[PDB]
Amino acid sequence: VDKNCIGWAKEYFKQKIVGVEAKKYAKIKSVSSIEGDCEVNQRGKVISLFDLKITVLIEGHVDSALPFEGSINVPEVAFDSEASSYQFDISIFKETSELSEAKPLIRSELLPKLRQIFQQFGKDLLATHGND
Amino acid sequence: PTKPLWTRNPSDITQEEYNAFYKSISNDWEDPLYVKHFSVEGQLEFRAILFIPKRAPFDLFESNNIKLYVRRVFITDEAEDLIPEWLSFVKGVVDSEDLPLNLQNKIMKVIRKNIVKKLIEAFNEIAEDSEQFEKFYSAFSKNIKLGVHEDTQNRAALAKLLRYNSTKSVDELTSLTDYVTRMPEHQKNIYYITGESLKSVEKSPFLDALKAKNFEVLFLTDPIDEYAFTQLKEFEGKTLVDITKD
Repeated sequence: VDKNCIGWAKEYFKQKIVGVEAKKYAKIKSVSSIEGDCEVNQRGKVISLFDLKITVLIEGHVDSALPFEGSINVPEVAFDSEASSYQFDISIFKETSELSEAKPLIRSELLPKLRQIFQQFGKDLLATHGND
Repeated sequence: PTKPLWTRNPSDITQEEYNAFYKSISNDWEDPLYVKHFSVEGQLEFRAILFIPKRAPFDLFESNNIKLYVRRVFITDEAEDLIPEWLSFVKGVVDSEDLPLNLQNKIMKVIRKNIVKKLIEAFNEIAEDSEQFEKFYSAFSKNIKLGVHEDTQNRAALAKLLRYNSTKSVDELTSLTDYVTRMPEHQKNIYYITGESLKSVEKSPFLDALKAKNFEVLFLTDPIDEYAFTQLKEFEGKTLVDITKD
């Protein structure tokens, strides 16, 4: 028998993602959306060809100091993704020549922690509904 | 009787067998530019032999390139969703072990996404050979740009195949990667300018200040490129900046 773990994946990412963070600094505020599929089917084995789209909202500051907000879209978190597979579309809302230091921040310290999290999900997913 | 070519091991197949198989399914009179024959195993099982033609077909973006088999039984040669339209020029065969017969299908989506990734690996191999890439680019550069327009997951990789003239690449087109290598460590953005044609952007006065800083400027002379750039937003960590936005 197969099951749709999209509900579980969605709460899993909410706690795995919110709060992660990178004078200059930023952190993941919320998880604004997760779409796609995530099921664990029995096929010989207990396979899963999950494939998800995820967007997170962010906040931070550079510099006295100057804060900002944005979003990060990852078009594909999937059963066959490698660490280098994930794509990150960094948006800094209503940006300015001064805010030109936010993205380099996010790329250097946040993204690499995002990559390891997505990579762990597959393991956690099966060792939770597969060895099941 | 005949053991289908695509079920055979890529490593054992000769260029001549690939050429004969390509001519057989396409009527082309030329050998294919490149062949990408692979197998996918595991929770998803399928094989494919895909060919990139040496020339664009007369009706590329105007006026059944892939035969879909299921467990070695031919099903159809007109299943869209097997490959996106910007890749419509690819020919060949896809044989799926699992696709359910008679029909949003999940297996089809996985297969499609896997095929797009493999064709991009092929395009990167092609780019490593200037004689081949020249033929590839002159025929399908527009298709590459359309993939950049719509494919959020693969556009960064596709961006590596784009070529443009620049204030430092006047007699040859340059790649974005090479533009980046020529950048001084203090340069943070990749600069480009748009215009109605090469001759006009080439002497635009907005270039003066970039040149005085010795910063290279890419020349984009078509809306399809401008849109490709704003959809990309950045390349290898460097933001794409249009120098006439002010």
